[PDB]
Amino acid sequence: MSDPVELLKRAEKKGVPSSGFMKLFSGSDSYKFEEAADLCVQAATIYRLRKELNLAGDSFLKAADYQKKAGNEDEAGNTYVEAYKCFKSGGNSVNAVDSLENAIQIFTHRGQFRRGANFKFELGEILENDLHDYAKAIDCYELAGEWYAVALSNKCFIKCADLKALDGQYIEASDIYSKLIKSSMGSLKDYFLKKGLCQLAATDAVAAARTLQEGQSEDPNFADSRESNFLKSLIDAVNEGDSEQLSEHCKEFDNFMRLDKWKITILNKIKESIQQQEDDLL
Amino acid sequence: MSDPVELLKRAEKKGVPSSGFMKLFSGSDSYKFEEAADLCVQAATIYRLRKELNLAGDSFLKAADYQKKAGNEDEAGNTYVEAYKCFKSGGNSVNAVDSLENAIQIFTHRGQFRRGANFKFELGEILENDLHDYAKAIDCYELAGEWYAQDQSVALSNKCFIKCADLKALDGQYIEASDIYSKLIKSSMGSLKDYFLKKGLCQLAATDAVAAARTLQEGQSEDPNFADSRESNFLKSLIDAVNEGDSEQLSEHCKEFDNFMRLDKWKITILNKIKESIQQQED
Amino acid sequence: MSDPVELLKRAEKKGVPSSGFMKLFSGSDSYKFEEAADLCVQAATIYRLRKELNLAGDSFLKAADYQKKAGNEAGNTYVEAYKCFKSGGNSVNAVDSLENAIQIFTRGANFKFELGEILENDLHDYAKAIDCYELAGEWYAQDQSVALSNKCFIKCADLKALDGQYIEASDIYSKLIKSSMGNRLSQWSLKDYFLKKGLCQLAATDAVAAARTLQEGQSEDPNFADSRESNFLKSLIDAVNEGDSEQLSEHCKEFDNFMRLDKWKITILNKIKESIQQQEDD
Amino acid sequence: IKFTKQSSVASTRNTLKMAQDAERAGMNTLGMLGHQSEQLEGNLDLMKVQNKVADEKVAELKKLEMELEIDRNLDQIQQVSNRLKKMALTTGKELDSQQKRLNNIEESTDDLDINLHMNTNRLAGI
Amino acid sequence: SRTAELQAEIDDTVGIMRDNINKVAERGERLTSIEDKADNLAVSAQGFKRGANRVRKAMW
Amino acid sequence: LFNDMEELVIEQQENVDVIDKNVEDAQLDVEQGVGHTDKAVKSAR
Repeated sequence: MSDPVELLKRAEKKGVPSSGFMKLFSGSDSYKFEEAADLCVQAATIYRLRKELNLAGDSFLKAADYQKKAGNEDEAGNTYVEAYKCFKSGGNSVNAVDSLENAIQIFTHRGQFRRGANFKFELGEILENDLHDYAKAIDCYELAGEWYAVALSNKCFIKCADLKALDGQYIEASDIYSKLIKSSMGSLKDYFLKKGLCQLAATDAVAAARTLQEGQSEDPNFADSRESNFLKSLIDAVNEGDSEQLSEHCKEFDNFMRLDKWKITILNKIKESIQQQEDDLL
Repeated sequence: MSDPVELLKRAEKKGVPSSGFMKLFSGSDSYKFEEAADLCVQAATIYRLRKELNLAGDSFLKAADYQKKAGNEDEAGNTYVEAYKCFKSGGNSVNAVDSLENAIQIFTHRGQFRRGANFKFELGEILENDLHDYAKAIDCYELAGEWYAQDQSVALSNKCFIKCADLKALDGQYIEASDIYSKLIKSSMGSLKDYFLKKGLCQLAATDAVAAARTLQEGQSEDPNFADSRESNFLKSLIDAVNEGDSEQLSEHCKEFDNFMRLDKWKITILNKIKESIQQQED
Repeated sequence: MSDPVELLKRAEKKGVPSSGFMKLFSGSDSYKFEEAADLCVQAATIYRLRKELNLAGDSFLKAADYQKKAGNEAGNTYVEAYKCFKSGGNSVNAVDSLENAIQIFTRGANFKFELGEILENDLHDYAKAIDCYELAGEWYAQDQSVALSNKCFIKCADLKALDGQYIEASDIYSKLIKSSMGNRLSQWSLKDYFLKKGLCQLAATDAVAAARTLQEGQSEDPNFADSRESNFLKSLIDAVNEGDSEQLSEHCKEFDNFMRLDKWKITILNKIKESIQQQEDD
Repeated sequence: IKFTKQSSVASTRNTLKMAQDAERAGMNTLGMLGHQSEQLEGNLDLMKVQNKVADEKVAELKKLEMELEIDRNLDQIQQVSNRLKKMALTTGKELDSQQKRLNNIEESTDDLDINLHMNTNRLAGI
Repeated sequence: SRTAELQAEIDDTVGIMRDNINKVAERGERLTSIEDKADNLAVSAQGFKRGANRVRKAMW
Repeated sequence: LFNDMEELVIEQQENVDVIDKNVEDAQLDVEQGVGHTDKAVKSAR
């Protein structure tokens, strides 16, 4: 097998654009860039065969850059996707994020907004789990959902609303939950609940009651659902300012339907808001 | 980022076909149209990124027209789908309808009646909800169901026919709605429980109580499930009420039916016209 | 729109192979056949747009023949011929088109199952339908598609039992039982399978084999042991053993009262009762 | 007492009927999903190989009593539900697997089309 | 207790089926996508066949 | 719920059919094309 380092050196040698007098006799530089990209791809496949995933990703990145210089944007985007794949497999989240960004830009510029949305969702996943950059993940999910906008957009909006509510943006999360409810009208059972919870995290008990009434009147399944009773109980508890009653209702709800960390955080902030109200009582 | 207006101007400049003497030395105009379409697509993506959805839709439309001039009909159809897509997101229902029409024509002309049917169903939805053009929605749904049937897709044709029959019954065409319900019953034999009911209701909106009784008997004898269903009893009660001309009895039966199974606006309209037909009979 | 008749005439004119001296200067005839096939496809799409489904099917058939002569698409065109002939009510031409498409593909199993359906319902050629179903099931088994092969074998066994071939139908039911054993999804199918098998064995005057099948089903599948089908099969076996046709009729009515019988069972039990009558003649 | 029991009997009869309808529904869906799974990759693999060959050839070219009934109904409905949820679960697994395979096929097809485009362009160059 | 267990099992199965129903929506969309790229692929394959044939004739 | 599940799958049956068809034709036109490039290379040498 050829030495990947020698192939990369040859690609770099061929990747130098024609300059000065030579430009008047040398044809289009696109062919040189194409050859350099092919050499980089060969060296990088050799790296991948050796499980040196990060070097292979760097070599795909160089090949993608050369392809961009050659005008073959689609091949550059595919090579960037390969860079993202091998960087993610290699544990290099930052380079994977960068590769996904270039691929997304290339795809969006070429009218492939579908590919852009898929890779934006993957980028948001990488940001949320690997890098913990929750704001960028929210942006990626929102954008992916917008381009997707029923089911994929609904998934992206679920992720966006979840992160936004966990990030202190309860009103925006509730708005996204309303959008999800409207798109899914005619997940809803939970949506209503979650929305109300967010409205209750924002201390807007009236909005939570309005959401509960809308869900009860619009969706017969939600009206008789345990989620509706739990939301009504939470609304009543916040209205009476009985934090212990809210805790009892949460335990009762957990006993039949297990709560998730999102709900834990929302209700914890709600209880701390009751404590803050108790501070305002003095 | 490049100025979308400048890109559109460049596309328009390149989109001029070769004329006169220049045509003898200039190659095929297809490449110029392709370049103009690419420039329009770039400008339009920039616009969409700016959330100017209507301008982006107009630019996809220009790109699709240039692609048509270039002979790339499939790319034109995809771009038209993009025009419809962004117009619908932008609230411009008319331009969305137009884009769907060009895309549907392109797809049908290329043998992709499936894409045509999907987009015809979407067009009918747009007409029914956004523009309230119920006749065109009925036509779109009927055509989409027919093409889906030609593809052996029983369920989508059944969905399209449900929509078509619903709109037709709401539009005063009870006999045609009942015929479509019969088609749905035949395709679905082996939704039915309701179909029979709905069909009978339509036949009762047309004052043809005998046909409603025939439909009830056919449903009872053919589908054991429908025979013991509450829908069968309700239809029989309605048939009896129309036969005796007791409008109050029909209202009582409707309330009883609502108490256990909630009625929908379609049924409300059918039974209201039936009661008003009893009032006309009273005249 | 172009005249489909003129297009077909042009296709026929172009479809003439080069002969004699001209063959020494004319290139490969494949291109002429391809052009004729394209012209036929255009004329046929025009026919389809006019709802003249039979003419469109004939034109697809001509295009498929030309494609075969060109070495290519002919089978797919045959599939289109089958589609439009079936929509046009011409079952014979649909059968022919499915046969050519099946031969080309050998997809063959799917179109063989469709062909068997056409034979059974439209043309009532039950023997050919049985052959098609058996072959389709065998090929599906060769692809490890257990459920499709099981469906084809259900159809084959049903037709074979209705056709007087009780032993073969019972063998196919045994194959179905063996393939569906251990699968939680097909439990009920098994519950019926055993019954049907026994019924076939009882239609063949083979009461001992029916008892063996009942015992095997009871011991192997706990669900079948307590199922109403097992009790009904045992009652039928006892009735045939005592030669009490009226008792068999009473058991059939009791079975119908809780679980409706189907025409297949009606025929099997009618032949069984007529066999008791034949024994009474004896 | 009798009227309530009769209403309960009618309710359970309809519930059993509905459950069987569902059982008739889950099984055909599973059959078709199995069929579509078989339909769904080999041709794409062959095309990948043929595109490799095309790449190298093009490159070279360029170089060149009533209660009892109620209980029975209950029993039946339970059995139904049981294997109806088995069906449901496997069908969900099926959905999942098929969608992964779908993504895969899509990627492969796109790649092959790009390859073909490239080949034709380079052939035009030759 | 038997009827309550039956109700619980039925609810769980409805849960599974709506989830499965959300996956099949994703699957139908994906299939429309793969029928859009496969059409493109067929067109491109025919174009490649024709182009290769034209080059075959050129070299000859 | 099961009912719509069997309705979406009937719909998806159309999609699977055409996809299978288009991909086979494509693999059929790629093989012929490769044959043509082979003969072209044989001549160009």
